[PDB]
Parts: sequence; structure tokens; C-alpha cells
Amino acid sequence: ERLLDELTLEGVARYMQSERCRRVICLVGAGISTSAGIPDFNLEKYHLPYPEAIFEISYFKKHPEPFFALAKELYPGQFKPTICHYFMRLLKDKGLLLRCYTQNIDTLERIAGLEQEDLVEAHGTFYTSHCVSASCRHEYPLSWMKEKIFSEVTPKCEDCQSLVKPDIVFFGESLPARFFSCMQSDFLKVDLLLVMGTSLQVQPFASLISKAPLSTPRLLINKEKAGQSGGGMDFDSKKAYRDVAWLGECDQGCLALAELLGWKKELEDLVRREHASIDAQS
Amino acid sequence: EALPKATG
Ligand SMILES: *CCCn1cc(CCCCCCCCCCCC)nn1
Ligand SMILES: [Zn+2]
Repeated sequence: ERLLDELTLEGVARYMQSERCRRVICLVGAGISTSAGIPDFNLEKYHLPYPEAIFEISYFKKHPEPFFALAKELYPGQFKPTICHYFMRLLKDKGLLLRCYTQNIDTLERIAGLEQEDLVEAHGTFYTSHCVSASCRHEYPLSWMKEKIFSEVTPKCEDCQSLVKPDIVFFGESLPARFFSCMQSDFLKVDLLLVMGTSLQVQPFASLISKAPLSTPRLLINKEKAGQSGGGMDFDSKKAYRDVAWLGECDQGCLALAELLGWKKELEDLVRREHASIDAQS
Repeated sequence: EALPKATG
């Protein structure tokens, strides 16, 4: 029931290069976007009942304007995916990626080249928006929403003038149905979990680590150990057998893993070319 | 009842 030869990054690499590792699932959080300038959460200017209300569906339903104002204030001057995003892109290109489950709404996975079939955006995204009226549900792309946010015009539907909301899951909202559809099949077939940039404190996303088979190795690349209790993470006990913790910056851990897999030069060229191509079209 | 909700 032990598939790793040693509980290190090198053991994970050698396992990835073995016949048993055919399907890899990535579970990613805010830590994989911090080096891109996107915050891992002032707000006094918005006059909120409590600072967290800005992220809850109740307050957005009451007053949607503070969210759009804050979206403009935190709107990144550039959408540049990180080394971690392009490592997942390499996993996709080589046929090893089964799915990327993400907690982020910043669309950086799609900009890195991951497609809809590769992604489960568990908390939604800014990539698309919809008119809130159920008899309309008109869809708008990211450029439309960005132009509405920066002109400081509250986004209204061009067909029925109702409010248009980014396709994100506020706190208190139900997760999208694709989450629960994909999790049923994906976590019976998964051979490896790559948990990157999340401290596993948001539910039901965190519980995903207990859906994998008990023999499936799980590598945590995070600034802190997390997921320790239940099918929780066990990095340090005498009964540890499958969980590996690499503590540090996510970009650094992905660089080390890619080098151990022989992908250092390719990942370098990919990241540099894409960052330059984004700086050009900026 | 509804699908499980995002909770911190
Ligand atoms: C259970 C749900 C967990 N959850 C909710 C969210 C998003 C909450 C609102 C974020 C607002 C971001 C504003 C824009 C920032 C810049 C990017 C365009 N995440 N996780
Ligand atoms: Zn409409």
C-alpha cells in the first residue's frame, strides 16, 4: 500500500516517472498566485458592517457596488501566470493532468493554457459573467466586465438592464454543479495529488484530500504544513507512508520538481516566452 | 436543501 520509495520530492518525482502514475490531480489555492501580485486575503473606504461582508453573498445582494469598487482597486495591472501555472500547463501538454481543482478566481489557469475540460473552478471565476435575471442569464466575457469595472459603471445587462455578476462563488453560495460531477469520477482514478498554495481551510474544497484512494500519494507544496487532523495529512508520524510536505514558495517547489523530472529548460523557456508575450500585448 | 456552500 506504499507507492513512494521515500517521502521526499525526489520520491514523488520517481513515482511520477513510474507506470503507476498515469493521472495527476492538482488542488491549488491563493499561494500559487501571490507571486503574480494577487492578494491572499484597508477596506475602510467601503463602510462595511464587518470586513468579511465584502466576500459574502448576503452583502453583495444588499449592496453590490462596494464589491465592484474593490475589484477595481485590487484589479491587477497585468494577468501574468506563475511558474506553478505553467508547470500545470506542462502536465497538461504531456498528458499527465487529469484535473486542476482551483480555489482561485483570477483566471490565471486559463491564461496559462489550461482549458475548461482541464479545470474545476470550485469557487467560480471572473472569466465569464452572467445577468442575474433567471429569464435572461445573458453571458458576458472578461473584457466586457473589465470595461464596466474600470469605467466605474455598475455592470448592467444589455438585454434587460439587470445586474451582471462575475461567475464567482461568494461565501455562503453553493459550489457549482461541475465540482460535484467531476469529483465522483476523478478521485477514484487519481494516482497522485499535488496540493499547492492552499492551507485547506475552506470547505468543501479541503475535504477533497480525503476522497483520494488511501494508497494515492499526496505532495503538499505550501508555505506551512496543512491538512493535519479522518483522512487527513500525515507527514511526520511513525505511520506516515504517503504524504510529503515541501515547505516554501510554490514557485520554488515547482521549479525543483520540474528539474527532478527533467523539465527545467522547457519550463524556463515556457515561462519566459509567455511572460514576455504578455508584456508585449499589455 | 441546497448543494454544499463555501464556508471558511
Ligand atoms: C466558499 C467560497 C470561498 N471563496 C470565495 C472567494 C471569492 C470571494 C470574493 C473575492 C473578490 C475578489 C475581487 C477581485 C480581485 C482581483 C481579481 C480580478 N474565493 N474563495
Ligand atoms: Zn439580462
